[PDB]
Formats: sequence, C-alpha cells, structure tokens
Amino acid sequence: LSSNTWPLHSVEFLADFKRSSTSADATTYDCVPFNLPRVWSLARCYSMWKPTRWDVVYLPEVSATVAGSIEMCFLYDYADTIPRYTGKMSRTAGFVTSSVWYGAEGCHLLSGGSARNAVVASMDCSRVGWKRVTSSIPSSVDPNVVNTILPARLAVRSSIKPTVSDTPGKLYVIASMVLRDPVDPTLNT
Amino acid sequence: AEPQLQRAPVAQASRISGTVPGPLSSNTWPLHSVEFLADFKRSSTSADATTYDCVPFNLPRVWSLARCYSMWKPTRWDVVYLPEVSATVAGSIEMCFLYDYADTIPRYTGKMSRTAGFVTSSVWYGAEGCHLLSGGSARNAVVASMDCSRVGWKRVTSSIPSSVDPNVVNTILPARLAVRSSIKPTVSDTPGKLYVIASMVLRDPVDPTLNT
Amino acid sequence: AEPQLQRAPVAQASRISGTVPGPLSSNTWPLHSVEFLADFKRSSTSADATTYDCVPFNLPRVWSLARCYSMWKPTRWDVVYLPEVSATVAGSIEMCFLYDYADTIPRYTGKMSRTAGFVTSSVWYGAEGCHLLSGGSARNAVVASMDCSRVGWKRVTSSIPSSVDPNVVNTILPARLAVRSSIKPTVSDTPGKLYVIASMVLRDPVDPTLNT
Amino acid sequence: LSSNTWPLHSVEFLADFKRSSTSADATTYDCVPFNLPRVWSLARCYSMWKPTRWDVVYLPEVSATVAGSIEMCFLYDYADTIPRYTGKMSRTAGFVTSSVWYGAEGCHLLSGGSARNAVVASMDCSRVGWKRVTSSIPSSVDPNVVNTILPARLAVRSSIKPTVSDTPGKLYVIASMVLRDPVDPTLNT
Amino acid sequence: LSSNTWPLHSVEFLADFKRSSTSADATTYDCVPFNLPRVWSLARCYSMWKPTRWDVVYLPEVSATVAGSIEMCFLYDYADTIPRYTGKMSRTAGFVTSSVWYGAEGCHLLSGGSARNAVVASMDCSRVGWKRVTSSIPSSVDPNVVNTILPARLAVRSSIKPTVSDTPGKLYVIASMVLRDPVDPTLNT
Ligand SMILES: [Ca+2]
Ligand SMILES: [Ca+2]
Ligand SMILES: [Ca+2]
Ligand SMILES: [Ca+2]
Ligand SMILES: [Ca+2]
Repeated sequence: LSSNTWPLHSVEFLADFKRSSTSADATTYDCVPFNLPRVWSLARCYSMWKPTRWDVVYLPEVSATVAGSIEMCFLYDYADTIPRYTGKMSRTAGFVTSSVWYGAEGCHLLSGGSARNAVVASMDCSRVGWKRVTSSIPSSVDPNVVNTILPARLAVRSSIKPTVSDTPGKLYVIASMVLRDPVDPTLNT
Repeated sequence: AEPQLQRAPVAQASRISGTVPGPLSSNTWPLHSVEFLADFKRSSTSADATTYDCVPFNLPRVWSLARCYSMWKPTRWDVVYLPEVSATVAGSIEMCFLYDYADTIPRYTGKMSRTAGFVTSSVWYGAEGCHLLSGGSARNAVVASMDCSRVGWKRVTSSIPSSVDPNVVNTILPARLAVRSSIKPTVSDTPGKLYVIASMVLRDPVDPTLNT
Repeated sequence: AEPQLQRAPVAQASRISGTVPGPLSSNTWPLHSVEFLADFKRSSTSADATTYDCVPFNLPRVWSLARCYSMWKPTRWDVVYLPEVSATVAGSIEMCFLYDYADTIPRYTGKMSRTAGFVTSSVWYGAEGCHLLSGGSARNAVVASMDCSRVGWKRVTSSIPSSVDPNVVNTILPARLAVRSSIKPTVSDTPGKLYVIASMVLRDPVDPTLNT
Repeated sequence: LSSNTWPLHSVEFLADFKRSSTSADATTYDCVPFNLPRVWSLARCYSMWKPTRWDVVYLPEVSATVAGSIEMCFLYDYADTIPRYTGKMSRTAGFVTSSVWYGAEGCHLLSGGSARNAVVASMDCSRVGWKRVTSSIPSSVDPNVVNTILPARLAVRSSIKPTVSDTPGKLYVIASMVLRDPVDPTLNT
Repeated sequence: LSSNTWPLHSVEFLADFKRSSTSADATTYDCVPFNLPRVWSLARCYSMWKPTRWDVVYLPEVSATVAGSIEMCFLYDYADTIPRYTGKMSRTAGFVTSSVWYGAEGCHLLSGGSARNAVVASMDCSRVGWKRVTSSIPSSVDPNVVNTILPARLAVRSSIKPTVSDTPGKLYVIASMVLRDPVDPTLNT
C-alpha cells in the first residue's frame, strides 16, 4: 500500500541475445534496476528496492531453420563461475533451453500474460530482501560485497557457436518490485 | 494398417524447462545430518578459545550436497561434546557462539559465560551425548546450540574472506563456535570429540564446479 | 507440465474468406429512412415543374451507407409534403413521377395529372404528414409514391450522366420526382417542405472510396 | 452539495429569433455563461462550470397565419459547418422544427415546467465535463481549441426567407449548472 | 492498482517565497510534474498523469519580527488574470494567507499529516481528469491550449513590499498522483 513504499510492474527490453562464434561462455546480466533505463528512471528516486517478480522472456526473430538453442539460468552468488557449457547451465537454477527460433508465442507475456509456450527464465524472488538501489556494481571487490546489492545474475548462453557472431533474438524483462525510501535521483548511486 | 505419411517440419523445437531432474534439482532441499566437527584440543600454553566457522564447506559430507546449491539457511546447528576421558580428569569444556566476526574471541571463563550459547561441563561428563547423534535424549548431553532463528538465506561459499572487513565476512558467516578449555594441562591433550548436529535448507541449484 | 515441442512449418497460410466483418459487410443490407428532399419552391415566372432524381447520392445520410454497397433496389420511396403556410394561402402543389429521363417535364396541371403517381393538394393541407415521418397514419398526408415494384437492381452511382442519351441515364435512374406549383405567386416563395420516406435494399459491398 | 461547488438553475432570455430575407444560414449561439448577462454575473465568479441542463425554448409572438417554421439543433463541434438548410438541420442532433407562430404553451416551462407542446431544443449535457468559464471565444483559432471551452452551439434557422428581415419570436434558455473554483469576477476571462 | 496505473505520493521543495521590493504582483507556479525534479523523474516514464492531491505548504524561516504575510490561491484557467492585490487573492479558490513568520508548526505535514496549524494551499483535484505529461508549456498560445496540460497555477503574493527583495520562507509541494501509459523517459515531451 503506502508509507514510503511504491509498487511497480514494468516491462522493458533487457538486451539482445548475442551468440559468439568464438566464446562458449554465457553472458551475464545483473538483475538490478540500473540495467533498465526506464525502470532506472523510477528506481533511482528511491533508496531501497525489493524484487517481487523479475522474469526474462526470450523473443526470437530468425528463420525456423537456424541452428542452436538459447540457454538461461540464474546465478545467485557473484562468486559463482559463469557457465561455459550446456551441462553447467542445465544443472543450475531456473534452467531453460529452447531452439533459438522458437518463442514468438511469448509476446503474450509482454502484453497481459498467458505464459504458455513462452520461453521465460524466472528469478527466485521469494525470500529476496530489501536491497539498496545502486547505480553500479563493485566488481573489483569481494563477491560477498557484491552480493549485498546483486539479488542475482541472469546467465544466457548460446548452446552452439555460430560461424559468425549474431543475435537471433532479444531478451525482455518483466519486473515487479516495491521501492521504499525516497532520494534525489541525482544523488542516488 | 496404412503407412503414415509423416509431414516434415522445417525444424522442431528442442526444449527443456527447469533444472534437469536428479537428486539435487529441486528449488529447495532440506538436509539434516550429524557431522564430526573436531577434537576438543586442550592447549597447555594458550587460554584462548578455538574458533570454528559454522558454514557448510566445513562439513565434508554435507558439503558434497551443499555445493550443488547456491543458497543455504541453517535451521539447527548443535555441537555435541563426547568425552573420551576418565572421571578422574580435571578441567571443563567451555562453548559459546560468536555472531559477529569482528568480535574478540573469549580468553577466559568470565568472557565465555557472557557470550551467547554459553555452556560448560566436566570434561568427563556427557557420554550420553552419543545417543543424541542417533536417536535423541539430549537430557544428559553437553550441547552448544547456535541461534538459528532469524538467520537468513546465506550464499553458499567454498571459502571465507579472512583478511577482509569483518562485516563482509559476516555476510557469509552466520556464526563461529568458540571452544575453550577451563584449564591448561601440563601438556596438550584431547579429552573428547565435537560432533555437529546440523539441519539446513538448501536453495537454488548450481553446477558444483561453479560453486565457490 | 512438459514444454511442448512446437513443429515449425515452412509457412502457414494467412487466409480471410469474405468481406471483412463490420457494419456494412453483409451481402445485402435493407435500409429504411426519412430524408429531407427539398423545399417546395414556387416560381413566380416559370410554370415548369422541378425535377428530383430518385437516387441514393441525393440523400446525404442514406448516401453515407449506400456508397458502401455497389447495388441498390428501391422498395418504397415516398415523398411527403409538409405545409408551412396559413389556410389563407392560395395555390396547389402538384407531384408525379417520371420513369423515363427522355420524357418531357410537365409544364401544367393537365400534363401533371396525366402522369404516373399524380397528386395535388391545397398548399396549406397535409400537416398531418408530420406524423407520417415518424409513426404512420398517411390518412391525411400529401404523399407522392413512386412505383417501386418491378424496379430492378440498379448500380449505385455518385453521379448522373446528364448530357448523355436518356437511355443510358435510365440505367441508373429509376425515376424522377416532378414537383409543380399550380400557380405563380407574385414573387418566388416556399410554401412547404418535401421529405422522402425511402426504403431500399443494398447489395454487394464495395470500398466507399471506389464507389462512383 | 458543497466544497467549491455551487449548483445553479436559471432562466434567461437568450436572443430574438431573427429571420433573414436573404440568408438561409442558421444563426448559432454559443452555449456558455457569458452569453447570458445575469448568469454571467454569477458564473464569472467561478473558474469552472459544468452544464447539467441547458434547454432553449422558443416562445412565439406573431399571427397564426405567418408563414414559416423555426428549426433548431445543436452543433457539438466548432469545426462543424453551420446548417444552411432544413435537411442539414433535420439530420443533426436535437433537431426540432415548429411553425413560427406555434409555441406559447411553452411559457409553462419557464415558470415551473410541464413541457408539453413546448418548442424546446435540449443540449446533450450528460458526459459533458468540467469546462473553464471564459469571457470570450477564440474563433480565430483551430476549432479544436474552441471545443475546449464550447460544450456546444445552438443552431437556429428560419425554414423560409421572409420578404423582410423580421423576428417572430424569442429564445429563452433554461440552464442548470454547477460552478466550482472561485475567482475574482473582474479577473475572470 | 494495475494495468498502466499506480499511485504516487511525494513531497518536494517547490520554490522560495520571494518578496519583491517593487512589484505587488503575485508570482505564479505551474502545477505540473516537470516543475518538480524528482517527481518529474518518475512522471516522465508515463504518458498520462492525474493529480489526486497537490498541496503547497509554506514553511517560514525568519524572525518573529518580520512584518507582512504570504498569500496563496490557485488559478484554474490560464486565461485568468493574476491577482494584483489582497482582495483579488482573497476572492480566488484555495485562498490562504498568513503572517510571513508563522507556519513552522506545519512541518509535520511534510511527514505524516495534521495540517492543524499549517499554511497550506490545496488545489482542487477532485474532477481533474487525465492529462498528458509534458516537458514544457506553450506559454505563447491561447490559454485554452495551455489549460489542456495545466490543471492549475499556484499564485503566491506578498501583502507587503519589503525594503529589499527577500525570501522569508519556502514552499513545499505535497503531491499525490496516478500515472498511466508507459513511455520512454527520454521521449516524453
Ligand atoms: Ca543508492
Ligand atoms: Ca557459491
Ligand atoms: Ca458504383
Ligand atoms: Ca476564466
Ligand atoms: Ca508526453
């Protein structure tokens, strides 16, 4: 309800699903407001935030004959190593893989929501507490310090290496959060 | 019957939803176990208590399972003292828990007694604690219980950042068990054993090889 | 449940059968309406009757709907005269219908009377015709009915080819309403109003912007 | 009730029904408070107004043998063209026509109200929102700007052209409105 | 509650109450999100806004010996003339006046409630519809065009001309609104 607490449901483009022709490493995305321009514009006006939903849906835009799959999972510890292959991915939390060309049915999740044959990677938000809204990540520090601000990292991996670097789809985030103690957007770091 | 005239699709989505099935694939996994913690070492020169980090990687068997999950939350953690000395042995075992890495390790009985979870016992008392490790009956056991209520979900690590601000260590270390000898024998000895009766909940799987 | 492994087809036919759904998409559409036709203008110099083409585009509201169809067929077309003058006003209104564009417009009572659908009335008679425009009761109304039986399906047009053989005009013009004043006032005036009570059937839709 | 909202029911002479001997165009009257002197005296004391009734009744005062009729309808868009003839009138909203000499029975509408054989032109007020009380109309501007302040225009037309310009009757408005935020009558424009 | 809608309660510094040593005219403040940095940072992420509260509190910070008082009122029509004097201010909506050194007791209004001894000027928000969020105002246009985006203007005046221009206190806005259709903050005009 109220008393220094504003609930928020947003949908925003997160990033392009990029496939490397050389690296087998997954690309990680920090599940924090400053990574979503519009949501950041809102969140930066508050000192604290608490994710309630945070779901990343993959929407493809390539031929149905393209080869490969997209793999997704969430990493809840910054200290944890970024998956360099399918098993590592298949073994971790929120795992989900689907042919790179599949997914369009997920557009219904964006507008409204009837996730059926949607390719989503849901983050474990239950038991995720009030974190401090920051404008950056102290990567140069002990992973434990980072954990303080990073609820989780989305790991996205190309099941295979295309002959040329490419992007067969896009990742959109459907976030739901509550914001708490106001701050001047310009002083929020 | 008639041969079926299969229609060949340009492709066919290959999809898997959720961590691949197996022993540790559930979102969460509760685990209870008895784990040998250490020998109750009695220094003959130092009066300082010995510290033990109450974290999964310090429990060999539990760690095997725990490293497959990224988050854990202690639910029980109880350390039982088992005497292996006669009733002629003088001395006492002192145990308590330190919930802030920045806090100083007690160097004497008074300090130990003023600390949470405090407990003392004739070094030769508590053999009935053997039955605790299996069935139950902590009636006559020497146990040091860690305050687990209010302990939140901690990240599972394979190490402790020791030369770092105690505050960052606290983010991973729910508590430390402090074990002290009420007296200094003429020579270092080992009056008994310390076994941990841990109970925890693991959450959010992760490839073990990535877990650090 | 299990994620469904969708089979991707080389394509997928995109098909629509029949005029896209909406207000005027039916093969045919019947429409009844009251439409102001014109003022009963009484010339003070000419004895010639005034002509009115009984076609949809001459009925603003009806035309809005009618232009969405390519074919129409009149079912009723009745023109009611409404007096707006006192019972001291001399003169009569004469009405009849001309079913051939080539036919000469009557210039006098005798000619008018010899023409189909003929009708005359004291210019101050027929106010009860107001109730016709809504409910009914043509008992005391001055109405000129057009012979609609036997009138076939006519193409809907947005114009009349006037400087063309009357025979080609006839293909689009079911009939003309001829209105005449039995007398010449000392100066042009407007004794009443002419309202049309049309009933027609529209058929075979067409984008309005194409309809001409 | 109250809290910056004063309800008001008034009756005022609107204008003379004028018949042109040359023009067939209708005469339009802006349905706004500043067109009614007494009502204006009241309305100008408020920033906002919202019409609830606005009815214009025609009361005749000519011989029963005079020729012609009075036509009335409302125009809800300033961009809309002023009716130049009976059909245009008969086709629009609130249409009503009656012999120029008929109407006297409408005097009962003025005092009390039993509109039966009354010649009234009612404006569509339902769904008409809070408009700003103004002292004028910006005719020189886009009709859409005008719409902002003009709920509607009453269109009055003479069904015929008398041989001489004349006025066979008068139009009286029976308005009902609510006024809202006070302003100094002298600063209200 | 949902589907393009969430309430927002905020408190922000509006402006310094400046007293002109020469002018008796009232200063005017446009009550729109873009005039409140933080609130703007939030509102700009939405296409439409609707003020639910909007209250401006005067909090003094001068000696109990300063003479003169502050006068406040709201103008709901851009076309309306700005009050030149006390009588004029006193006759317009939301009018409130108070000795320039009084009002400190209204600080708990900023956090919590009890406008019990506050110097607040409340804007009539009931019946204020959805307005498009804008990054500016067309000041050179017909007032009616401006009224489209401007719910109201706060008029602040000094009942006295000090010997030298000075600022006896500050104005703080306590706004409560609902935003509606998402829009990229950078594309909002
Ligand atoms: Ca911050
Ligand atoms: Ca880890
Ligand atoms: Ca045609
Ligand atoms: Ca005004
Ligand atoms: Ca905008």
